[PDB]
Amino acid sequence: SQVQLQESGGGLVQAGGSLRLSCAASTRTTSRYTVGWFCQAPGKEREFVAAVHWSGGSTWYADSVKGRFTISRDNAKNTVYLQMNSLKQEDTAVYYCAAAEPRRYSYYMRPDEYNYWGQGTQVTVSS
Amino acid sequence: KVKFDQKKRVKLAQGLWLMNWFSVLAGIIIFSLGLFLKIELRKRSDVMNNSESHFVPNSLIGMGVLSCVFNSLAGKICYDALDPAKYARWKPWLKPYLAICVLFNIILFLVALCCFLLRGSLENTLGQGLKNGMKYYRDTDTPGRSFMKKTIDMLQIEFKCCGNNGFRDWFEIQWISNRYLDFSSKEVKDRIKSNVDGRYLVDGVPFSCCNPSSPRPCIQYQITNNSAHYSYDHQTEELNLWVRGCRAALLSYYSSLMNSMGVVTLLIWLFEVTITIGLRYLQTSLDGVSNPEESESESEGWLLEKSVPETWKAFLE
Amino acid sequence: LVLPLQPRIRLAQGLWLLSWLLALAGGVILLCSGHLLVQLRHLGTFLAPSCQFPVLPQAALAAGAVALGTGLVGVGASRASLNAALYPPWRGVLGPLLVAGTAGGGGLLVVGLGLALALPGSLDEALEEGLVTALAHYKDTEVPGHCQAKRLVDELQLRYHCCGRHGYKDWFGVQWVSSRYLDPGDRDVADRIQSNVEGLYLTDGVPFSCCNPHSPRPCLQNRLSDSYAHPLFDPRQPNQNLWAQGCHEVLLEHLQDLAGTLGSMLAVTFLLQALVLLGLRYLQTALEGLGGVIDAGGETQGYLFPSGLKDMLKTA
Repeated sequence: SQVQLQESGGGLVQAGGSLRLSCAASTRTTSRYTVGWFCQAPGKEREFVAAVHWSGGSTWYADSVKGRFTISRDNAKNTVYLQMNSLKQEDTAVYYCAAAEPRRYSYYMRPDEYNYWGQGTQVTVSS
Repeated sequence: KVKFDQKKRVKLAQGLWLMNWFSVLAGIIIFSLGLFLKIELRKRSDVMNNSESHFVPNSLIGMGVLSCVFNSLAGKICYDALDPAKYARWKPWLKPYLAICVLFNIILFLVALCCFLLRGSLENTLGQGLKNGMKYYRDTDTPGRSFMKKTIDMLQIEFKCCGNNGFRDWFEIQWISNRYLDFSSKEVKDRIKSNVDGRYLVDGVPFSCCNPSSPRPCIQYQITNNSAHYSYDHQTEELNLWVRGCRAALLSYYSSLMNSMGVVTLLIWLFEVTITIGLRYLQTSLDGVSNPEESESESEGWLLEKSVPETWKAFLE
Repeated sequence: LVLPLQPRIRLAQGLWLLSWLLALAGGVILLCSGHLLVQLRHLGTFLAPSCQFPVLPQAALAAGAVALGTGLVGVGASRASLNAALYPPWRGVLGPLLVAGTAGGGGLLVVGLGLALALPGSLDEALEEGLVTALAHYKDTEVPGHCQAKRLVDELQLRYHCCGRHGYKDWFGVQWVSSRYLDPGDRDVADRIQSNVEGLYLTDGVPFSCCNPHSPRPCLQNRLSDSYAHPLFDPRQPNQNLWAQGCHEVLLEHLQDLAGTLGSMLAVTFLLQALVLLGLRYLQTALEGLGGVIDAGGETQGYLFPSGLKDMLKTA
């Protein structure tokens, strides 16, 4: 049936802290799914944050957050993990994990492409 | 007429053997080409009607086989003629051999001419088959018909054609299955009401009709509606879709193929007639020589020592 | 090695037939090299400029030509065996000719094998770069120097049943319609241009060539991201509309298959040539003692080298 994506880990944090976010799927084919994350806050539109693809050795993030974030995949648990490091107040937003069928030549992704979208989780950073 | 000696006769025999081997090669190559034409025609059998225009290929195959066998026989005849003792047993078959070679040449000329003349018949059957395929295009799910859509699309893609005569036929004939069309749609219902006998007719073409060379992305809907796009006019612009009908494209392709085959067959006919002339001259020399064993003695060879009017009366008797 | 006359004749016949097989191998490898070259004729644009894969067909043509020449020389050796008196005139030249043939064939075939075993590795990144370049040049169908980009890309897609490098989706992220044909009066187009950075026009659509004939439904080429945009399409993998596999993938697999077949052909041809040359050299050294007379039954010794190995080292 239709796949469902569930996100968890969202919670209040202090400025400069780190956090863990986990997005989980339901199918057994996750190894081939290409996954990405988006963050949107009031007054701003959906924006790309991090991506992972079939190979697993490819990871791409927005220049504004290059290096500061980390994204990884666990096929055994069919989970996508994102570690927030050196957070800032402006990062406060609602995050959405998205999964899509193999699109394996635009290593960069945009919302126009992804198909399965989770509900998302709200994360707030306080000074 | 012409004179002959032992050296001229033996050189002529050697040349006959060599040209006979060349003719065997020609026969095998024409056999291969005829088989290639047969398979090529069979490939597009589905898009056209089940069976149509399968006479020229079979004639070509039979002609090639006959050419090879006759060339081998004539080579053996030349080998025997090299030795008068061996040829002695061939004395009472020379006239029948000449006759059958003549008939072979006439039938070769006939098939050569047919290779050019017969092209006309294929046109109507090909057009009818294409129309039937277009009709069956929409109903893919029907058993024994799903292959039709794929065949038509592949044919269009690989031949740069579009329908029977362009895109007007595509406009006329529905090509979208009912199930994949929303009947509750207001515009779809209006179109079905406007068109008689129901069915959905919208001026457009399948993607295959599109031309890669078009600078714009190919337009497949509202093509007639000039205002439906930007800086476009169906009357003026042509590169958007291929304009040559698929009937014409297939006809031209097969016509070029058959013309090439006819040229090859004509060359083979020249070779065969030369071989026949050589055989006739050899037989005339062997008749003129007092005895075959007197190869050293001079002889005379001709084409026909009887005047045309005399032959006219002789044939009548 | 003492070679009696009857084994000498049998070895001459074996060398004749082996040379026939070598000539056939040369012919088939030449045909395969020509096939690869003609295939690359309309594929170079999709190869990265830094790539050197097209040099492999060029080398293979020379290797096949040399192999065919060696096969013809073996046929000549068989003819000389048939006519002993025909060998003497072909005695002095035979030695240097065989040496040069061995050197050239070995060098050419080894170079071809090395290229077939090395170049294909780079094909991955070569196609990776080339297809991206072609797609980026897809939009500019009017600018001179790239007009062939659109036609070549569409022909590639249609011929090899593929869409983009890998997949089709983020094709939406590359503009594929020349701005010259955009209507400035469209509010949606203006809004998209303003929203997207760099002014590129990104649309949820694909070019016609991306469609699949197998599709039961007419091909869909717009609003592919929305589930309700059409009566039956959905994000669930549809067999219909566009292809599944990607160009880069299909092209890489096909080119690697061709390279592997050509490498196997090169290896078999190299083994056959080595055997043929070994046999021809043994035949030459054996008949050297006989003086070119086959009927002679002196039992000449056939040795690969003219003299001892240490003699060759000292002569250096």
